[PDB]
Amino acid sequence: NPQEIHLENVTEEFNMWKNNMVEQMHTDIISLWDQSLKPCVKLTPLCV
Amino acid sequence: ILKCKDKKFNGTGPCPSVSTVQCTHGIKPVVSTQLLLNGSLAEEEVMIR
Amino acid sequence: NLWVTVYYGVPVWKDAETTLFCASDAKAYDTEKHNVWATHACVPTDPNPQEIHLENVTEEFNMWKNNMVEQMHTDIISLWDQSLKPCVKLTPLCVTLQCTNVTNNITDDMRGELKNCSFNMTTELRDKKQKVYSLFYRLDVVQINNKEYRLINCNTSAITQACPKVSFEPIPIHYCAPAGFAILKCKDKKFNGTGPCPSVSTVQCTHGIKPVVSTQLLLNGSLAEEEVMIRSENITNNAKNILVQFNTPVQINCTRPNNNTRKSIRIGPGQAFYATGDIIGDIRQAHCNVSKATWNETLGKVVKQLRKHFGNNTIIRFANSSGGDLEVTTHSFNCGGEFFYCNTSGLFNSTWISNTSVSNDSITLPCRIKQIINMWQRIGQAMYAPPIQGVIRCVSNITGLILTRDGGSTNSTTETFRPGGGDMRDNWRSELYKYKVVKIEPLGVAPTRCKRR
Amino acid sequence: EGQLVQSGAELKKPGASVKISCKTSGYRFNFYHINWIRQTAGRGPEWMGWISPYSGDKNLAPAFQDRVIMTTDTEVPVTSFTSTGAAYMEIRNLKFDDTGTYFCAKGLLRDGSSTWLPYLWGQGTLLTVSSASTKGPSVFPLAPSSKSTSGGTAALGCLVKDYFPEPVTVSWNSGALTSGVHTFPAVLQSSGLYSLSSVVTVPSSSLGTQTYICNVNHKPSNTKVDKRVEPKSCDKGLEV
Amino acid sequence: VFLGFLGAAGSTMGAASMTLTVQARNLLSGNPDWLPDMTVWGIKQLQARVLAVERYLRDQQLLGIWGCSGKLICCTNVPWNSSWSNRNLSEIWDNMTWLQWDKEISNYTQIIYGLLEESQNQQEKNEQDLLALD
Amino acid sequence: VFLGFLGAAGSTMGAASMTLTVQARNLLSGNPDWLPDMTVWGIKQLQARVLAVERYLRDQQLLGIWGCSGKLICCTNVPWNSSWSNRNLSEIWDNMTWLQWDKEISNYTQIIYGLLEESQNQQEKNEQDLLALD
Ligand SMILES: *[C@@H]1O[C@H](CO)[C@@H](O[C@@H]2O[C@H](CO)[C@@H](O[C@@H]3O[C@H](CO[C@H]4O[C@H](CO)[C@@H](O)[C@H](O)[C@@H]4O)[C@@H](O)[C@H](O[C@H]4O[C@H](CO)[C@@H](O)[C@H](O)[C@@H]4O)[C@@H]3O)[C@H](O)[C@H]2NC(C)=O)[C@H](O)[C@H]1NC(C)=O
Ligand SMILES: *[C@@H]1O[C@H](CO)[C@@H](O[C@@H]2O[C@H](CO)[C@@H](O)[C@H](O)[C@H]2NC(C)=O)[C@H](O)[C@H]1NC(C)=O
Ligand SMILES: *[C@@H]1O[C@H](CO)[C@@H](O)[C@H](O)[C@H]1NC(C)=O
Ligand SMILES: *[C@@H]1O[C@H](CO)[C@@H](O)[C@H](O)[C@H]1NC(C)=O
Ligand SMILES: *[C@@H]1O[C@H](CO)[C@@H](O)[C@H](O)[C@H]1NC(C)=O
Ligand SMILES: *[C@@H]1O[C@H](CO)[C@@H](O)[C@H](O)[C@H]1NC(C)=O
Ligand SMILES: *[C@@H]1O[C@H](CO)[C@@H](O)[C@H](O)[C@H]1NC(C)=O
Ligand SMILES: *[C@@H]1O[C@H](CO)[C@@H](O)[C@H](O)[C@H]1NC(C)=O
Ligand SMILES: *[C@@H]1O[C@H](CO)[C@@H](O)[C@H](O)[C@H]1NC(C)=O
Ligand SMILES: *[C@@H]1O[C@H](CO)[C@@H](O)[C@H](O)[C@H]1NC(C)=O
Ligand SMILES: *[C@@H]1O[C@H](CO)[C@@H](O)[C@H](O)[C@H]1NC(C)=O
Ligand SMILES: *[C@@H]1O[C@H](CO)[C@@H](O)[C@H](O)[C@H]1NC(C)=O
Ligand SMILES: *[C@@H]1O[C@H](CO)[C@@H](O)[C@H](O)[C@H]1NC(C)=O
Ligand SMILES: *[C@@H]1O[C@H](CO)[C@@H](O)[C@H](O)[C@H]1NC(C)=O
Ligand SMILES: *[C@@H]1O[C@H](CO)[C@@H](O)[C@H](O)[C@H]1NC(C)=O
Ligand SMILES: *[C@@H]1O[C@H](CO)[C@@H](O)[C@H](O)[C@H]1NC(C)=O
Repeated sequence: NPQEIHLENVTEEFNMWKNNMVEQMHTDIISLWDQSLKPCVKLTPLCV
Repeated sequence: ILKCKDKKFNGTGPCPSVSTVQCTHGIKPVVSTQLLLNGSLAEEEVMIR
Repeated sequence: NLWVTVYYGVPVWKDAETTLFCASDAKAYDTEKHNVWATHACVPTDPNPQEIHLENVTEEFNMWKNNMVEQMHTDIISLWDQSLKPCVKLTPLCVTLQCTNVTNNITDDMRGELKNCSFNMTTELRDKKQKVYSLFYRLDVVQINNKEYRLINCNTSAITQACPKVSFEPIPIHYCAPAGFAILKCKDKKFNGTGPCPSVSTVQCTHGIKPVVSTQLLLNGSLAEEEVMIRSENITNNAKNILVQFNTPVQINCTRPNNNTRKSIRIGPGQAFYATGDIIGDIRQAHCNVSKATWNETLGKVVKQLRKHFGNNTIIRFANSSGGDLEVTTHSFNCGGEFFYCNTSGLFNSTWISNTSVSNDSITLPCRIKQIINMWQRIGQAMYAPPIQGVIRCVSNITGLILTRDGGSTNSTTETFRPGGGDMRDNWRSELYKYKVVKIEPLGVAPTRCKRR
Repeated sequence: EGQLVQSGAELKKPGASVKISCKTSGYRFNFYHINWIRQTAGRGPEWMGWISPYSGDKNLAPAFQDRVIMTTDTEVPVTSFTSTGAAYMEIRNLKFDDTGTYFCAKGLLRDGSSTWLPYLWGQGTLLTVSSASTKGPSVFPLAPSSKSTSGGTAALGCLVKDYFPEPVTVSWNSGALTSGVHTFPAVLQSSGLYSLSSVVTVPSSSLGTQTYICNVNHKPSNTKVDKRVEPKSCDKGLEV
Repeated sequence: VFLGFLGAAGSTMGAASMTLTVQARNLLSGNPDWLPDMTVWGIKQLQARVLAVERYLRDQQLLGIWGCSGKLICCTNVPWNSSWSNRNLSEIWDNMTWLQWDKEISNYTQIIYGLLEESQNQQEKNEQDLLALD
Repeated sequence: VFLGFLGAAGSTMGAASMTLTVQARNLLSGNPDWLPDMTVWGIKQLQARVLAVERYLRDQQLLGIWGCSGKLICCTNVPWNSSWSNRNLSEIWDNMTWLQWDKEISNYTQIIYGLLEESQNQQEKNEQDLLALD
């Protein structure tokens, strides 16, 4: 059950362009690409 | 994690309808340019951020 | 009448060994050299070093059984290994190189040893291969038997190129104490190294130490206090090294005068090899200058501290190295990226009377240059130093010495202190001699008059 | 820092209706009740009723249960702690006893025994229930007068005369003069006329360096009169 | 007098008791921020500051199993034994350091923990349970 | 009224005091199960939930060095200073949030910790030791 709790009488200043979650997700996607392609087949002898 | 809830949101400013969670809502990691695919729909109005 | 009572937070420490931290010096963001020595992981320095002198506290230190030196040694080794892991490997370079002496052997009485080598290397593609040239320098085989040659580095271990983006400039790295532990720092001017420090302070983070890999001569080290220090684990034993710390720094200026250039030849789909290009202009050997007056004064000041251990009104001598490894017999260090191996045969030719010794504005020391190093204790890897584009001139403070005494029945005669080295840990004991790691045990018991319930 | 502003002055007839606004700022509009209280010279002040912008709960006086209707908009959050709401009030069945100054105010606390109590009051809004007509004013200048012969102070002003509807505000040199500005209250004629005056104490040496223009702004009649007081005096104590 | 962290290491035990919070507050939080993600070098210092809190929690378990529990000064009901440091009062608290004290107690220190963990709560709790019903 | 986690963030401090256990129970255990053994991605979140418990233990040390120790509501003996928020009672607990409260105290908040750690147990404990012998 996603604990989604609305907070009455609460107004909070958001700023999406200075957010740090986007940087976290970007670094995570980059490391995902890198750790997914690490143990696969290299094709360096194909450069012929 | 504070999640804004009002339909129209400027992106930068005070959210009047705030909720709290630990886990967010499902996001699909899609690598796309010029066009966003399989994204979250806006609320009643097209948003220009 | 009196009952046991516990007290939590009492000043009680016990000597132990645990993992330490490391400092980022806080100027790491403004260097922007991508990766220096420990700029990788260390944390920024606290705004105020908490240096608290502990009155009435005398603590027994022993620098030769210290564990911080082992920690710093393993950290430097892992630093080398993790810095050279993702760089360009040069295993296809182990080929046959038809080389030639340089075109300028003017007056063959003087030496000129740079080999204009050319060889068939692999290119961008795998189908074709291209012939390149210009490896140069003295380190090479004599071939099996334009003369053929190959790399003795290949005769030993694999080769990898140092990343051109990183730097070897030593950033001030001072170890820090974690939670629960502390670092006791001695404070008196003269310290035997082994014994009770009467003036002790405590810290978490130490004072800035520059990781310098050097032999025979300590560079950019910490000055002594008012007196030259002669430390040794056992002065009677000849095999144990003799560390010397200076009061006044000895100026040294080293120069690679070859206004050099580089060539970026592409090898493999992503890699790119940096080769030493042709020498534009005249050529002459790299060297190091030391002011003769300062060196004379330094020797005349060190001999009097040595006489305290080996007799008043006696003579001591020191010649050049004995023989063995190139890294042990020669003052080896790094500068700008190039690795200088200079011969200190021109500094140690001295015998000392009880009052004097037995112009010349400066003393110059020849110095050869090496790019491929097998200094790694892992004899499975070696590093290729990328060429430096331009002239190289680096100044430094000489602060220490590593000496070895000639054994035998030399009591009635004189003693000899030939230069030496080898063990990297001796380079660190000149900086961590005043530091000891202790763990806090704050649970104490004592009897007082009180009752519960 | 709640700086609330009410509506403007309006004139109506008996048996008709009128609507008064109550715009807020500087505080959370939904965090406090909004009170409404009148002040009539016939029965003194009387609490009309409060309302809750959050829960939508109103509470009127049993005498105002039929004729008073209070509404509120939704707050417009400016910052995380500031919002700009609005509270309107419509009153119908206008009688002669409903003439006076009306007020809206902010509730006291958000919890406790005295939550709705009026703390921050608005500037007020005067209403006159009359079957008469809206008549513009007649603005005259005033001759300068001596106030202290040894000191040298003049007194010049403007005269607003014979206007039936709501009173009038007057500025000096487009509001550039506030020192010495002293405004007199209105009159009540037998026919129901209102008329007042205003004056300012100027230096007697300030006759060739400064210019004094009074600006009359009658809003219910939507008129403005800009008069220039002549610096030529006529009081024998002021020419010196 | 404060004299900072460990300032009273060579002072008397009585004067050293005046700075318990000073030695207590600087042992638990020597916080290093490990936001940079560096592979093989983080595990060593992480093991270090994890064994630190493990030792801290061992000390806290020892200070909880006893009748004492407040992280402060505290009194017990176990009598002091004349065999342990045959000394009078004021001789200890005015001419002795905590180092030399623990050194002299180290010969008999191991049984004191047992006398504090068993002769107290293994009987004090049981007496508390059988004397709280009335 | 509960209103769940952080439900009374915009309510009064008195109403917010009715939900202390709610905000306390959900901050310490946001337990992720890290049974899968994935190399470089585990160290980041492990450092995260280790710094979490480090901050938690810093707060617990601060709440232990004071005369207060129960993880609940608690009273002290340090008098409130009229310079700090010149307000009367019921004005704070019935028209103010904890956010704005800490905002107004942030100017004078740093010395209150010192007045609670030194003016209390550095003297309250010593008085306890010198008043428990009779
Ligand atoms: C978000 O913010 C808004 C605005 O600040 C809050 O709304 C206020 O809420 C408080 C209580 O939480 C209100 O204070 C109360 O008003 C009640 C009104 O009463 C009754 O009668 C009417 C009929 O006329 C009914 O419709 C209504 O339901 C009530 O039954 C009072 O009854 C309350 O009194 C209580 O407290 C006193 C203490 O002395 C006791 O003696 C009483 O017996 C009783 O228990 C109380 O005075 C306030 O009016 C609301 N509006 C405001 C301030 O404008 C939200 O509560 C808030 N929400 C959250 C989650 O924070
Ligand atoms: C090493 O280099 C420095 C700087 O180039 C030399 O210092 C200079 O010495 C000369 C001669 O004494 C002076 O005229 C200059 O003013 C000095 N410059 C500075 C910046 O100090 C130093 O003498 C050199 N040492 C050796 C042994 O060659
Ligand atoms: C949204 O935020 C920006 C921030 O610069 C502001 O200029 C703008 O007025 C806000 N509102 C809208 C509707 O864009
Ligand atoms: C030329 O090269 C040969 C290679 O065997 C070397 O022996 C010789 O000394 C060189 N002569 C020079 C550098 O003058
Ligand atoms: C190079 O070295 C050789 C010796 O091998 C010598 O005869 C010759 O003079 C030197 N110089 C040139 C330019 O060949
Ligand atoms: C080295 O040899 C190459 C030929 O492979 C030549 O082009 C180059 O000029 C030579 N350099 C020197 C310094 O003799
Ligand atoms: C220093 O320590 C050594 C340890 O063997 C001792 O022999 C010596 O007497 C001490 N003092 C000096 C001045 O060397
Ligand atoms: C080094 O050589 C290059 C190329 O001839 C020249 O431009 C540069 O000026 C030289 N270095 C110095 C310090 O003059
Ligand atoms: C030391 O000097 C001698 C000459 O005095 C020289 O033959 C020798 O090569 C030099 N180096 C070593 C390591 O002996
Ligand atoms: C070094 O000092 C000695 C002793 O005074 C002196 O004889 C010798 O000439 C000096 N060497 C120099 C000045 O080069
Ligand atoms: C020592 O410090 C100098 C700063 O003048 C620097 O140039 C040099 O690279 C450092 N290291 C060595 C080994 O000289
Ligand atoms: C050498 O020592 C002097 C004396 O303090 C100092 O000013 C200078 O910066 C030092 N240089 C290096 C490279 O350590
Ligand atoms: C709450 O209301 C009282 C009285 O209306 C006021 O004095 C106080 O400043 C208010 N609280 C805040 C935080 O503004
Ligand atoms: C003191 O210890 C000895 C041996 O440990 C024991 O025999 C004796 O009973 C103890 N006395 C007290 C009072 O604890
Ligand atoms: C302190 O002094 C007393 C009397 O002078 C002596 O009996 C005692 O042993 C001393 N303390 C230590 C630890 O020596
Ligand atoms: C309140 O604080 C001020 C300054 O911080 C201080 O001078 C005064 O003595 C304090 N009063 C009380 C009662 O704490």
